[PDB]
Amino acid sequence: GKAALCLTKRSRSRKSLARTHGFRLRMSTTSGRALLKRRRAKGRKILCTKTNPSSGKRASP
Amino acid sequence: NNLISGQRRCGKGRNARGIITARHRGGGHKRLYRKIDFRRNEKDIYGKIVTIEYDPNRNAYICLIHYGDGEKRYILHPRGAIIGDTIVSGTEVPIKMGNALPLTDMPLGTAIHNIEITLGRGGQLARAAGAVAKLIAKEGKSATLKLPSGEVRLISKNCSATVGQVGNVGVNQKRLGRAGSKRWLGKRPVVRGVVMNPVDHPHGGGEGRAPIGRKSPTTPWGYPALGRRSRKRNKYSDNFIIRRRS
Amino acid sequence: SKLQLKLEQKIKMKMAKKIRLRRNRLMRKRKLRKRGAWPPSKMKKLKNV
Amino acid sequence: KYPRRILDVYQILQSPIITEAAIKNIADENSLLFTVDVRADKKMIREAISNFFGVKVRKVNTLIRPDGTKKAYIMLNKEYNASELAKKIGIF
RNA sequence: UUACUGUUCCCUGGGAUUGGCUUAUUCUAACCUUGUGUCAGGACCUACGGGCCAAGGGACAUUCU
RNA sequence: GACCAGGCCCGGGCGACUGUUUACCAAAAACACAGGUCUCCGCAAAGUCGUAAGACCAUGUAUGGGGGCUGACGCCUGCC
RNA sequence: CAGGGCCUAAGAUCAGGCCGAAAGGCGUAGUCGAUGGACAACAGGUGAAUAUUCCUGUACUACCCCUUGUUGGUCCCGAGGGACGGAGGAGGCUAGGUUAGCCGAAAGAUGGUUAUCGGUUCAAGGACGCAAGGUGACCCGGGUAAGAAGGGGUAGAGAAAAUGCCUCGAGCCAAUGUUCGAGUACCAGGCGCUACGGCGCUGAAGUAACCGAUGCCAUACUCCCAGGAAAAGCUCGAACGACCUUCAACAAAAGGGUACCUGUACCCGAAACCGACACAGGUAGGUAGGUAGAGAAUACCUAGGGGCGCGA
RNA sequence: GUGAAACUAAGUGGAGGUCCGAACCGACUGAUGUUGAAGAAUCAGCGGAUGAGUUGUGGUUAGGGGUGAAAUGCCACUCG
Ligand SMILES: [Mg+2]
Ligand SMILES: [Mg+2]
Ligand SMILES: [Mg+2]
Ligand SMILES: [Mg+2]
Ligand SMILES: [Mg+2]
Ligand SMILES: [Mg+2]
Ligand SMILES: [Mg+2]
Ligand SMILES: [Mg+2]
Ligand SMILES: [Mg+2]
Ligand SMILES: [Mg+2]
Ligand SMILES: [Mg+2]
Ligand SMILES: [Mg+2]
Ligand SMILES: [Mg+2]
Ligand SMILES: [Mg+2]
Ligand SMILES: [Mg+2]
Ligand SMILES: [Mg+2]
Ligand SMILES: [Mg+2]
Ligand SMILES: [Mg+2]
Ligand SMILES: [Mg+2]
Ligand SMILES: [Mg+2]
Ligand SMILES: [Mg+2]
Ligand SMILES: [Mg+2]
Ligand SMILES: [Mg+2]
Ligand SMILES: [Mg+2]
Ligand SMILES: [Mg+2]
Ligand SMILES: [Mg+2]
Ligand SMILES: [Mg+2]
Ligand SMILES: [Mg+2]
Ligand SMILES: [Mg+2]
Ligand SMILES: [Mg+2]
Ligand SMILES: [Mg+2]
Ligand SMILES: [Mg+2]
Ligand SMILES: [Mg+2]
Ligand SMILES: [Mg+2]
Ligand SMILES: [Mg+2]
Ligand SMILES: [Mg+2]
Ligand SMILES: [Mg+2]
Ligand SMILES: [Mg+2]
Ligand SMILES: [Mg+2]
Ligand SMILES: [Mg+2]
Ligand SMILES: [Mg+2]
Ligand SMILES: [Mg+2]
Ligand SMILES: [Mg+2]
Ligand SMILES: [Mg+2]
Ligand SMILES: [Mg+2]
Ligand SMILES: [Mg+2]
Ligand SMILES: [Mg+2]
Ligand SMILES: [Mg+2]
Ligand SMILES: [Mg+2]
Ligand SMILES: [Mg+2]
Repeated sequence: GKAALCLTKRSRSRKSLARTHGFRLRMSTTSGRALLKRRRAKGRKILCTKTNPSSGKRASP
Repeated sequence: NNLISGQRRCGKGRNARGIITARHRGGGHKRLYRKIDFRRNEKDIYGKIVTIEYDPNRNAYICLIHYGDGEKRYILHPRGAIIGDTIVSGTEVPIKMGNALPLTDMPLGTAIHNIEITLGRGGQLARAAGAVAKLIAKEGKSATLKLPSGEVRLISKNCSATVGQVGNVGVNQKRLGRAGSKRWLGKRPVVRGVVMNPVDHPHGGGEGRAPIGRKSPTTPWGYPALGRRSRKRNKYSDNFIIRRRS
Repeated sequence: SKLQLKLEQKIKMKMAKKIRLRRNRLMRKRKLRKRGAWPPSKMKKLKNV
Repeated sequence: KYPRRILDVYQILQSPIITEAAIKNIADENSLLFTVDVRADKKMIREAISNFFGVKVRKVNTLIRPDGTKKAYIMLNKEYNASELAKKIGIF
């Protein structure tokens, strides 16, 4: 009854991940504001992979 | 009952940064905070004792007080107290246990506790179980007395204090039978530095049970651990000291 | 004179007794609903399992 | 006095639905199917049908599809008849 | 680590912050500490804090060089 | 009568014991442990983290807090 | 129903304020923040795929209207309450199970036999109320004066509250239970049709005893030390201050009417999540049958789901 | 039992870092596998199992660092 060593992604809720890697979290600090500057010049489509809305089909509750 | 609340500083040992400053704090059973009155304001009113409750946040018991105006307070538990005893805070109060008054109106050689160093802050000294401070003498502006540590400090005369010795003197007599009783209080296991590695403590390395291997025992932060007096030289309270403890 | 007090006292207790049991009944519904086992239509199907 | 949101009231109803199940629902429940805006509500839709066709709405139920398109079940009062209103539009 | 050269914590002196009367001790006015003392706006600050008035220290110490 | 369902005894070394430890070769005689001892700290406390403001210690006050060594208990713990 | 429109913990931000090369850091009220608190529904039926969501029946919450009465209210503010541990076992109930009885059907090619097979069911909620259970002062059953739950009055800075004093009060506590809900509804079986799907009629009996919970009464009781969240909703009430007003506001019963946003599919002890695989693995929580058994172990079975995706 | 105690026999009570033993958490021995079914697992036994217990959800501590019942162990299969 022990998980293997490689299970680093235990299917955590998207609510907590947005509070740790979301759009609002990046725009708070100066580094995150520069982080998006790098990804826009890079031309990435999805700027923040770990983000979800507060409602809709994506809502964790 | 209303004096009890659950608003306490959770996260013991951790500072605002969240790093461990006071080590070996954690776990332990939950405990609510009691509001004890150390200033002993609301003078010239009688109040009787009804309960002798358990205070997890200290070594001594407490006592519930009921005044004629309906107010309710907590105080420490003196030694020979019994339910029904009265207590008063004032100036011309008779000198018996449980009462509070300044040091000017006290005679010499009194058993005193719950002493305050400054007016308004409330009592700070002699709070623990079985604590007592003996008043030696007084001279003009201030008054000297003895503390439980054996030191003779010079306290101002207008400071308030309570008469008697603190309750439950027999608390050292019981020995904690096992380690689980220690963790219930919130004290984690203490590791010896001589077992660690050199990067963690100056005593670390060496095969087998290594000796100190150093000119003196040292703290985890390099300074010695024995003999070096830590009192700040030229402190503001340096003139109020008559002698050193022993 | 005293019958007024005794008569009104029982009615005062009956209303509180009436609301008090209704209070304990709904909290029992909210309790097992959080557990996920309240609806008897779902329980009778899982009586022998 | 304020609505919840502000937008074109005449956009609340894009078009009805034409399916064998929807037509089957008209005769059994006296209901009607309508695709609605995502920003719509049961109040605006209730007020809407009351003004277009001049009929009473017993109840409104809605849902959002996976494609981000909202659907609206509209049950009329038994006094009126959804089948009669259906023929007025053209669909059966 | 009792290897070389250095940094930091800490101790000490000179100078600034810093003043008065006496023969180094005292004084209060800078400065330090405290108030569940008090006043304050539409309202609260017994929520830190601000103003005022007091209390304990006191030209020491803290701070800079 | 199936499945299920303790092998036991004598003696010795280490550690008192329940527990913790090198995720992926080491579960131990290592660590921790209750207790014992030394030393520091009179609260604006020592100590600890910070450039500083300040925070923890503590909404605690020497029967308390921090640190070093030893490690139940029993007999002892010498000389420089 | 779940979450939000209500509350707050951990913790994160922080008006001003303090500190600091910059970025920024510390920090007060305040605001965010469920893993908690608070708050109103069940049964049956329908069925390509959804239903406590649609239909039927019976309820609940909030608001509004209506009818009288009251005629100063609503916030701020004060107080109560919410409000809580572990361990242990006893008692009173129920779920559930077994058997019996009742009803219906049955010959299952054997030596005998009906001893066989099936059914015997129903909620939320409303109304009433309880012991031989637990509790509540008085004795070795009776008597008696204070005394429980639960109320009232009074004094002081003093409305409520708190404290003190005085006074009424043998009954209280709640799981269960009774009745309505609850209809020849549901149902075995039988009578006919068929494209074999189900449809259409009919539809009896629907009781008791024993066993008995890890669930309910129950933060009920006892013991112990490590001494067991907060806020709001709710309830009571004066003054100061603020807003509004003769109904245009508060309050009571019946009746009537009205009813926001998002999630709802499907898998979930897994082939759909996490392991690069249709991977002998990991994945919180709920429901907990029959025989033997101390037992949720173990063995064989029911409901139900499967025979493991190369074979001979 | 005594002057009163100390002491002492029954019953009640149900304490424990108590015992056996599933779930749950662990990983002592051996076999198997070792271009594995699996980048640490399967099988058979084994330890704890009311406690210093296990676990979910939501959070905190970030590299001249943190954390560590202390192995230089862990900090996204990566750690002198
Ligand atoms: Mg598990
Ligand atoms: Mg080592
Ligand atoms: Mg070193
Ligand atoms: Mg060494
Ligand atoms: Mg050696
Ligand atoms: Mg079963
Ligand atoms: Mg919906
Ligand atoms: Mg002030
Ligand atoms: Mg103030
Ligand atoms: Mg065995
Ligand atoms: Mg040998
Ligand atoms: Mg050992
Ligand atoms: Mg062991
Ligand atoms: Mg290993
Ligand atoms: Mg071992
Ligand atoms: Mg090993
Ligand atoms: Mg070790
Ligand atoms: Mg300090
Ligand atoms: Mg040792
Ligand atoms: Mg709800
Ligand atoms: Mg600012
Ligand atoms: Mg704050
Ligand atoms: Mg809030
Ligand atoms: Mg929740
Ligand atoms: Mg809600
Ligand atoms: Mg389905
Ligand atoms: Mg309370
Ligand atoms: Mg036969
Ligand atoms: Mg009054
Ligand atoms: Mg659904
Ligand atoms: Mg579904
Ligand atoms: Mg599971
Ligand atoms: Mg699996
Ligand atoms: Mg793999
Ligand atoms: Mg069974
Ligand atoms: Mg089994
Ligand atoms: Mg089988
Ligand atoms: Mg096959
Ligand atoms: Mg396969
Ligand atoms: Mg296969
Ligand atoms: Mg045990
Ligand atoms: Mg065991
Ligand atoms: Mg391990
Ligand atoms: Mg195994
Ligand atoms: Mg086992
Ligand atoms: Mg064993
Ligand atoms: Mg054992
Ligand atoms: Mg970082
Ligand atoms: Mg770097
Ligand atoms: Mg690693």
